[PDB]
Amino acid sequence: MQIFVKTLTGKTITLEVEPSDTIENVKAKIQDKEGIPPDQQRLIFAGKQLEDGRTLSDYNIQKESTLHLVLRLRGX
Amino acid sequence: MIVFVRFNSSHGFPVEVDSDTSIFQLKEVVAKRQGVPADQLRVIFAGKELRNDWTVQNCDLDQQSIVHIVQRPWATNSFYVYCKGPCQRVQPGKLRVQCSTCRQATLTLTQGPSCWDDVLIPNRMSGECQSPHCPGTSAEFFFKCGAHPTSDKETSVALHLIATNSRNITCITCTDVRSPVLVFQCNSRHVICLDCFHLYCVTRLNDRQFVHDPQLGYSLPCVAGCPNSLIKELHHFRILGEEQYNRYQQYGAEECVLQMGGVLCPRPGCGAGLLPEPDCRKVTCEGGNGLGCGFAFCRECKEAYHEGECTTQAYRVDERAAEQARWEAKTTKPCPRCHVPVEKNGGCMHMKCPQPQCRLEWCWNCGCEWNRVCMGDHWFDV
Ligand SMILES: [Cl-]
Ligand SMILES: [Zn+2]
Ligand SMILES: [Zn+2]
Ligand SMILES: [Zn+2]
Ligand SMILES: [Zn+2]
Ligand SMILES: [Zn+2]
Ligand SMILES: [Zn+2]
Ligand SMILES: [Zn+2]
Ligand SMILES: [Zn+2]
Repeated sequence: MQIFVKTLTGKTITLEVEPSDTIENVKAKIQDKEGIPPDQQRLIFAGKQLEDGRTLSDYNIQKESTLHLVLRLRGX
Repeated sequence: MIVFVRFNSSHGFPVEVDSDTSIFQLKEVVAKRQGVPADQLRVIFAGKELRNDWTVQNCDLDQQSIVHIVQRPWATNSFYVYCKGPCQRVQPGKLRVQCSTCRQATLTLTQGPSCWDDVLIPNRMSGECQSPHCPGTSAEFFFKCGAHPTSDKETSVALHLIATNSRNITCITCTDVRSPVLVFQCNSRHVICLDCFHLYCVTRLNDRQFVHDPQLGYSLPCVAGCPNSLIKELHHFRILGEEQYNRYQQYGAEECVLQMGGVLCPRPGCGAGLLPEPDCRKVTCEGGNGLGCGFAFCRECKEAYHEGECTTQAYRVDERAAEQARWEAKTTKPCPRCHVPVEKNGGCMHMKCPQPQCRLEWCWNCGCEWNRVCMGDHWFDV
């Protein structure tokens, strides 16, 4: 299934995922697309911060739903 | 005279009116300003829909107060889903069960489901898988839109709060009998129709008066402000349409960031969600392609990083209206076949006649022999 990863800038990444994919896999799929390390990535859904261990299924994220990408910056 | 108007944004715009200007006229001021048909606009002041014949002065609009403009156009089912396509709306849904391990329709349940918890919590319900080779002991319940024929992978989110208003409970805001309605999880279990729910959500979203709970996200309690009543299933906000729902998602991401300590990039059109370390005052809008802007600002003054030093709205609810808008404020029935009285223990609609010469398995709701239709539409009462 396709999901969208939106930044608060309005940048949009389309991802081919599965409900069983963990937040870690999503983050790894983002690294392959935009080169952002997973340690810098923070994903949010309906204002809740999504924890690495949990799957998309656990958050009931449906086909073509969007996730919010926020950055933990280091320098501071 | 100036009134501050909020229309699908937290950014409120001033509008030049007079004290004797009617609500009809204010709707026209806005309609001309935004280029939208005035007959579609709803005016909301402190959670109250203003009658058009009333004037600005009558509505106690005092000074720079927030007026919301909301643009709005013109079988027994216990379950409702949000159908993303082709319905693009809330629809009566069909409950379906499968074995958690092989994901096949071979799971035979111990007893059937009695409440939302049984069908929403993973591995809560137990059973036995009847496939050739599968040792599955737990059940996996899913839902599908009932309005049309469905693909096995085409599931929909169950909006457990929505109920057919079989009871004739008047809505908390407008005191009308509508269906389906939303039932809040407050002790009183207050009911609001989906039109008033739309006004409640859209206005609260404009005022950024949604509640942020770390383990829930961005939500809203009961209109009446009842404690421990935050909407838990956040896909309920899909009822607002994709544009409003996407706006809710954005504002939620923004609140989450600010609640997580970071800041939003101050640059015009950026607003990137940035999370600096506790002791960092120099914040750079990091990220390449995006959130790349990529400005180095001060965490405090929000100006270009330097070396030196630098209207909460009430949603009015009638006490009498809240009393009438309560979901819960019929023990035994005879068996359809033998007329022996059967008692109902819990929510499950699947009845079993105790009478030895009978032992009929029937639906408590319909008075017919148990079937796959009764299971999908109303396995349990709500
Ligand atoms: Cl009422
Ligand atoms: Zn549908
Ligand atoms: Zn099985
Ligand atoms: Zn309530
Ligand atoms: Zn209503
Ligand atoms: Zn920026
Ligand atoms: Zn400063
Ligand atoms: Zn009987
Ligand atoms: Zn039935």
